[PDB]
Amino acid sequence: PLHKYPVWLWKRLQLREGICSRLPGHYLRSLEEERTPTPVHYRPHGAKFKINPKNGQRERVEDVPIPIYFPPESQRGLWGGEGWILGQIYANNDKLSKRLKKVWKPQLFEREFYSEILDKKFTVTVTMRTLDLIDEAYGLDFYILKTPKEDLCSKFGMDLKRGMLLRLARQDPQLHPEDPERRAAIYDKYKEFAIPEEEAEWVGLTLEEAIEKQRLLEEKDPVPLFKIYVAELIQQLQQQALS
Amino acid sequence: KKRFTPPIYQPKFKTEKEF
Amino acid sequence: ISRKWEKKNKIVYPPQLPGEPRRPAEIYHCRRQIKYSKDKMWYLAKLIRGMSIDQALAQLEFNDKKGAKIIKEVLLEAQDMAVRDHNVEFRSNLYIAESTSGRGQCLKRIRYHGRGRFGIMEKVYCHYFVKLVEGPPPPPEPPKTAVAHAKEYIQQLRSRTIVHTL
Amino acid sequence: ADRMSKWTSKRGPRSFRGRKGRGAKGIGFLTSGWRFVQIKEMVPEFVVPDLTGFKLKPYVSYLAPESEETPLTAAQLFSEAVAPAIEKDFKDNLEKYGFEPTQEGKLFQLYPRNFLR
Amino acid sequence: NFKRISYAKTKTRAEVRGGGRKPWPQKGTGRARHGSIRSPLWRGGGVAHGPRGPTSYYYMLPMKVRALGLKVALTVKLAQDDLHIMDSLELPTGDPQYLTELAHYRRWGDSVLLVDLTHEEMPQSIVEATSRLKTFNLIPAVGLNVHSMLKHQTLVLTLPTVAFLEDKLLWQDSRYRPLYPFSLPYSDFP
Amino acid sequence: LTYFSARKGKRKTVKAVIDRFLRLHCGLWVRRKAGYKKKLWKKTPARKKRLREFVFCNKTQSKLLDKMTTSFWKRRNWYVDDPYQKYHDRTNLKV
Amino acid sequence: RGHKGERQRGTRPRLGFEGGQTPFYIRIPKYGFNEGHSFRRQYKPLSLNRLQYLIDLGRVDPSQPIDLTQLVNGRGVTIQPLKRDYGVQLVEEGADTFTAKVNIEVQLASELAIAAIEKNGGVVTTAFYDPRSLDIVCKPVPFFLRGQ
Amino acid sequence: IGIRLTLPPPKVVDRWNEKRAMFGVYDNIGILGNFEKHPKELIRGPIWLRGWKGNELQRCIRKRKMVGSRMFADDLHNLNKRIRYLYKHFNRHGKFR
RNA sequence: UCUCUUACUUUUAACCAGUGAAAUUGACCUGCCCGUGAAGAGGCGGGCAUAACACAGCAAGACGAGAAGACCCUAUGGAGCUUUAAUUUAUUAAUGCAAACACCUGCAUUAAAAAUUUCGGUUGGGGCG
RNA sequence: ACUGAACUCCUCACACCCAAUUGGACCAAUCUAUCACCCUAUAGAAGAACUAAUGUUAGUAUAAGUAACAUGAAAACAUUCU
RNA sequence: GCUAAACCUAGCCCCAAACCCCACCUUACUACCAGACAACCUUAGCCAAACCAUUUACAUAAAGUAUAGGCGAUAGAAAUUGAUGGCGCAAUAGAUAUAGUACCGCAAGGGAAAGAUGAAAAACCAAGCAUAAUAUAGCAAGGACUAACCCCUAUACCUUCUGCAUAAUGAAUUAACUAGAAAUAACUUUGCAAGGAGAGCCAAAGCUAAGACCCCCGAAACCAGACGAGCUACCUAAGAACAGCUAAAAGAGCACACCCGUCUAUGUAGCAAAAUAGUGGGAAGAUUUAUAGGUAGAGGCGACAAACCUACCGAGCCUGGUGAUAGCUGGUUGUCCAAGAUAGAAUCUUAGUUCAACUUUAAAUUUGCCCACAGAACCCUCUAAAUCCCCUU
Ligand SMILES: Nc1nc2c(ncn2[C@@H]2O[C@H](COP(=O)(O)OP(=O)(O)OP(=O)(O)O)[C@@H](O)[C@H]2O)c(=O)[nH]1
Ligand SMILES: [Mg+2]
Ligand SMILES: [Mg+2]
Ligand SMILES: [Mg+2]
Ligand SMILES: [Mg+2]
Ligand SMILES: [Mg+2]
Ligand SMILES: [Mg+2]
Ligand SMILES: [Mg+2]
Ligand SMILES: [Mg+2]
Ligand SMILES: [Mg+2]
Ligand SMILES: [Mg+2]
Ligand SMILES: [Mg+2]
Ligand SMILES: [Mg+2]
Ligand SMILES: [Mg+2]
Ligand SMILES: [Mg+2]
Ligand SMILES: [Mg+2]
Ligand SMILES: [Mg+2]
Ligand SMILES: [Mg+2]
Ligand SMILES: [Mg+2]
Ligand SMILES: [Mg+2]
Ligand SMILES: [Mg+2]
Ligand SMILES: [Mg+2]
Ligand SMILES: [Mg+2]
Ligand SMILES: [Mg+2]
Ligand SMILES: [Mg+2]
Ligand SMILES: [Mg+2]
Ligand SMILES: [Mg+2]
Ligand SMILES: [Mg+2]
Ligand SMILES: [Mg+2]
Ligand SMILES: [Mg+2]
Ligand SMILES: [Mg+2]
Ligand SMILES: [Mg+2]
Ligand SMILES: [Mg+2]
Ligand SMILES: [Mg+2]
Ligand SMILES: [Mg+2]
Ligand SMILES: [Mg+2]
Ligand SMILES: [Mg+2]
Ligand SMILES: [Mg+2]
Ligand SMILES: [Mg+2]
Ligand SMILES: [Mg+2]
Ligand SMILES: [Mg+2]
Ligand SMILES: [Mg+2]
Repeated sequence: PLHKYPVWLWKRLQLREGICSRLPGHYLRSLEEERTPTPVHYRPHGAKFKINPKNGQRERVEDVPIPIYFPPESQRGLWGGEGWILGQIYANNDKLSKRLKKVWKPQLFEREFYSEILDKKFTVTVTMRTLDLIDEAYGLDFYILKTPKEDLCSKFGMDLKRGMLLRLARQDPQLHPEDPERRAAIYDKYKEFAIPEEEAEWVGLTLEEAIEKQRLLEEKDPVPLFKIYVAELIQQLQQQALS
Repeated sequence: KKRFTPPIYQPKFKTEKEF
Repeated sequence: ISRKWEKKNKIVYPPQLPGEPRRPAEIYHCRRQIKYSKDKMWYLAKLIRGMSIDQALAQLEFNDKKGAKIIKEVLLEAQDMAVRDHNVEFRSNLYIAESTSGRGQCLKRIRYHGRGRFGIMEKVYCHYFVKLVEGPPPPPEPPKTAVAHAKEYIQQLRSRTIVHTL
Repeated sequence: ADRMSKWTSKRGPRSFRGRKGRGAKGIGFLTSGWRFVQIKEMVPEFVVPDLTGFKLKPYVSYLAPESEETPLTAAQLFSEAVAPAIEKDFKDNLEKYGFEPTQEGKLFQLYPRNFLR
Repeated sequence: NFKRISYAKTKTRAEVRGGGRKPWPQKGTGRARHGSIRSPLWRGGGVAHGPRGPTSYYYMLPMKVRALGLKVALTVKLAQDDLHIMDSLELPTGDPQYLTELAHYRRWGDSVLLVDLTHEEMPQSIVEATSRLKTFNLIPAVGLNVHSMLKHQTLVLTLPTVAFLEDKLLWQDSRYRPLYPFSLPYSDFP
Repeated sequence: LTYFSARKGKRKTVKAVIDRFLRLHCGLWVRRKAGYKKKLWKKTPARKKRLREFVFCNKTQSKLLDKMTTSFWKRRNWYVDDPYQKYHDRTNLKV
Repeated sequence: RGHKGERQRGTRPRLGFEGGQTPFYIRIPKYGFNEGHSFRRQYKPLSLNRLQYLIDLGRVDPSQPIDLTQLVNGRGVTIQPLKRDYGVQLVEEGADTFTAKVNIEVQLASELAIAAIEKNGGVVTTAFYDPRSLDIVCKPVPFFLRGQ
Repeated sequence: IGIRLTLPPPKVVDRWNEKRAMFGVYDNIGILGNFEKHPKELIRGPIWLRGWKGNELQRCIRKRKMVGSRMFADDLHNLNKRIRYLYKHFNRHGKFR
């Protein structure tokens, strides 16, 4: 027989059914949205159309992203959307020669970064691309807050983003205590990225983590039916007394 | 090279059947 | 499976007219699923075929084959039922008109051979059938004499025609 | 070579046969020298009542009226046990009426159940 | 045929369960060579050339040919005196007995195909009469077809149905070759 | 060739034929003579003139090319200024 | 099916294979016979004979401006924009016997065709239509149903 | 002995049940209804071969294209293998080439 | 051992009783000689012989059973192994240059290790020539 | 002189003797549509026809009642003896 | 008259619609003690390219077009367009299924068979034989005949082949099952007609629709992922055995148990898928052996024998790709009629294929064959049967 739904919609159906249904709307929308990551290992085409020299005709051109393998060690660091390229090459760069499996790995450096919002020093395995992105953003905090998930490509990066966003939303006095002027200066500097604490809490949570968080939020020891029946009986007796 | 073809055993039910 | 031999005893003939020869009684009996090869039973059946009941019993009592005892039991049962139910006046006045052995329902077994090879044994079973006809056994067909033999030859000579002509 | 037969203590070498049991609940522990220390509190104590004078024979007379089945419910138990006192004291702290905030501190805790049968 | 979709299917030797291993080696066994116990030769094996999947027999005759076939059917009925025109299908009563008796009296066939202009407006009397009958079949004009016209011995038409059929079937004559499907707007086509 | 493409189930065209032969709508296939650009220094003027000519094909070669190309390549093409426009039909041909 | 060999087994080589000899369709040099064939513009011919026939039969009304839409509606020409057709070209064929006075707009026109049209008192203009506009004008109703 | 010894139970066919009686009705829905509906729209059956016909390879390709994502795992594997085999057979085997 | 074999016992064996396979098998109403022939006849031609059947031995034939010959050739069929066969260095080890301020990464070069694939045809069988 | 073919004549009738391949006329059975109603007809379909693949499954033969197999002796069937 | 024969429904196939008490991860199905250990990483190969090495597919229309491609085998878009059951099976069929059971394998894994009474059971036909053994002689029949045989004639069938009774292949036999799938273009028949078609496509009588042509089984292989060191190779832990005699702390001698397997006989579907009897080597050591564990196939282990790795290791087994591929072998099933044997070329090609030639069918047209003179070279002194050409006939 045939499944009622295509197999590729089963994950979405599971999202719509169950505790995933009780998950907050903004988090579900963030999971659904699939904005394409910034090109890292390929040069994107300048325009949507190109005059092909072979016949001098305007033909549509599409940017096909190169698949990137992110080893689990990357999720503990900050690689600027960079990862292993697992592909193949033609020996001596001629298609009539042998084809060989080639893995291009990024150059990883151990560096120390200071987060003004977190006021903490993080030692992170990083790529020169990530360093350049940090320089462009004018700081680790700016880089984390500006970069979306799909370009940040790091669970640790998203956790840092959640921490920064939560501190921004709460205006935490724990940021540089006994220095309210400095704390206010930092929060004003990173003001534009502030979002409601409710959303900031769920920012950067995997689906399993969100499920666990929702389960812990909605776990309530059953109320003894003694209390429910007592309340009902008291209400009924109140009605009888009034009428 | 040595050539040996292993004996093939028929299923046992065929023999064990009874009235 | 077929069981027509048993039914053959249930046929009822219409009453015979007074001016009609007395129909000799016929009794069909059989034994089914005898643990014995039909080929081996055939020899006993042929032996007792055409003889009187008493002579058949006498031969079987002293034959050594296992099937001899079974056939003797079947014949004794046939005699008893012929006297009791089929209105046969005298026990001894019966002769074996028909006696044959039929294949029974056999079982297949495995015989193990030397090199992991095998054969298919057959636990052979056989049936046994008898018809007992009342009256003295029919006389054995006498061998044809030289006189009748020459008579047949002369008849063959006389039957000759001029073949392939008017 | 037998996979379809149940795994029991009757199968296996001496160690297997000794180690596997038959479902009997443990009664104590083992100390040095394989000496078995049996704990009295771990032995179930059959609380058999006094049947003298009991008027309920195992069977019921066939000349007995038939009544509809009314499975006891939490609401029914509350109505038959707590509702009268609640009404009286309402006309005139739920522990007084009977509610127990926590099962801890009881010999017979309803949940998690800690008593047999 | 065009509606036909045969749902007959058989498992080929690739779809029969099992049959992966070679039953026995090529040589030395003294038996025939085989590569799986599910080849078509084996009992319980696949079917070499059997019906495959749900197969469609769909094909469309030219609409001109189909209209001409309708015309030919009508002419055959008229020539053989099986066509009966009516002013309307209104009956004095809804009793199927009346309709059957009337057909028998008028010497109609054992089977009558009554046609009315539109489904919605068909008289209640004839609807009731023909709902209970098996050989008297009431259809709207849009449902007229050669197969049913041939299956039913006599064909009863109303005057509005006659005009409808004449217009629809004659339009095919003198229509252009289509520029696009006639469901789309045309300068003069309803 | 591919009698049934795995993606469309259609018949495919051998593009090697398209790169070499011209089909006239009449059913004739035009071609260039092999070696017309090779070793011209050792070929005589008559041979070069023969090789520089556009040539037709056998009936069997034409049938092979028709089989190897799909119906799209046998259509009627009204190009703007086709140098072979006049050759797309036969005139005064008996059988 | 024959006897043994590849033919009976149903495994004979592909079409165009010559048994290993360099095939005919591969020993011939490549020549740009069909280069850009899909980018060459094509114009359906509309002979003056055809135009006069249409006018005589009333399928094309000469009292109103004649253009590609009117020709298609009268079924005088069949345009296939998907097949690189860029419109209609007037053709001198039938010029000597052309008599209708018409205002026709086409995409190409021969000198003799223009001469005939203008001699008979009509007017002819060559109008360009890019593929999209050509499709729309040839089949306006489907475009109007597209809702664009 | 592959012949039955008794007549099979009589097969009675009602030639005038509803299905047979109304068979063919609305086959001319198009020509007799202003072409609002094409007759192929009267075809009830598998989604991938409604108003369409083709050989086995084409049918398999269409099934995979149209309902492939909704097919069961082993059925889809069987369909892929069948398409592969049919491709090889039709494009590499046969009397004519 | 043999000249040179003999005697006896047991097993097997043969007969009686019970149980009861296997390869094999186109059908067989299944002879000898000469000749013939797809090149060695029970079956064909010319002769000869010729009631019917059991049982026990024999191994000259049924080109006897057995294994779709492991010999030989062929196949644009395989696979194992060796290389100084073709194509590679994806992989490791080195170096050199970049990158970073030894490790890691990228690019090259050299080795080790291997990986994929092939091993033409005619031919008085194949090889050599 | 005669014997002597499927050559030829004679009486009647004539499509009625080449492998691969090719053309054609029929057609068994099944189902569907209409007929028919002690076995059918006109059509549409197709898992549509088996003296042969060391073919597959099942039955039964042949080899064959053959090769092979088994239980120490007497007896009261207690027991004893070898 | 025995074996038996049949039987109709158990179910199944394709679609539509619709989204779907207790015990048990330790040795699973085991009440009850300090953990810490945690997942992600390109498919490959067969096969096609007639080898192989780059390469080789995994709604409609545009379009098999643009493009890609040892530019070759083949691969191949997009813009744009608009989108209610059964001419099914009916117990060798249909699911493997009465069941993933029995059974087989250490494991992964493989994987069956079959049943039929009646409203109520509280009621004639396959093979094989038997009835009934057989008579000179012979493909077992045919012509016959008064007559079964006797007389005369007759070298089973299929496949393969130049050619088979062939002492070439297959076949014991009955029943059941078991093997021609489709485009292009043509041909026939309709419809309409300079237009046809129910968008797209074709069109210089075309277009639309239909009819009608393309088999089955078989390798050694290759790759991927599992499963295997209860046998065996080696190793790890901790055990055990080694009488007696001679000698003396011995990889010592004789010789039990024990290990092995030299030679012979038997056996060779065996007792045994490697045994028995005798004979023989070692038997305190580099010995033998019970137990548990380890090394896993691009591998392991090896006192190298290409040994051994669960009976078949030049590289295991299972599953999957896989219906691998096979120019090679075998098979390829109703009746009847007709035509039908034929030069060569190229080819990693001579076991094949493409073209030609021949053959077949349909159609158009007019010459086709036979052949009178006349005519077709000297070299070469002579030098043939003939041929070519060719009106008439
Ligand atoms: N094609 C097809 N139609 C089916 C199938 N099962 C049911 N139907 C149809 O479903 C319709 C309703 O079936 P019923 O059983 O009468 O009613 P129902 O239970 O309400 O139907 P469902 O809602 O479909 O379950 C009828 O037209 C059936 O023929 C099926 O497997 N295939
Ligand atoms: Mg054994
Ligand atoms: Mg037997
Ligand atoms: Mg399989
Ligand atoms: Mg195979
Ligand atoms: Mg099946
Ligand atoms: Mg053959
Ligand atoms: Mg050949
Ligand atoms: Mg070559
Ligand atoms: Mg005996
Ligand atoms: Mg001889
Ligand atoms: Mg003898
Ligand atoms: Mg012989
Ligand atoms: Mg010999
Ligand atoms: Mg032999
Ligand atoms: Mg051989
Ligand atoms: Mg050799
Ligand atoms: Mg090779
Ligand atoms: Mg004569
Ligand atoms: Mg019929
Ligand atoms: Mg068949
Ligand atoms: Mg048969
Ligand atoms: Mg057979
Ligand atoms: Mg016997
Ligand atoms: Mg014998
Ligand atoms: Mg014996
Ligand atoms: Mg290849
Ligand atoms: Mg091939
Ligand atoms: Mg698109
Ligand atoms: Mg079954
Ligand atoms: Mg019989
Ligand atoms: Mg032979
Ligand atoms: Mg041979
Ligand atoms: Mg044989
Ligand atoms: Mg071990
Ligand atoms: Mg000692
Ligand atoms: Mg020693
Ligand atoms: Mg060596
Ligand atoms: Mg060696
Ligand atoms: Mg093994
Ligand atoms: Mg094959
Ligand atoms: Mg002939």
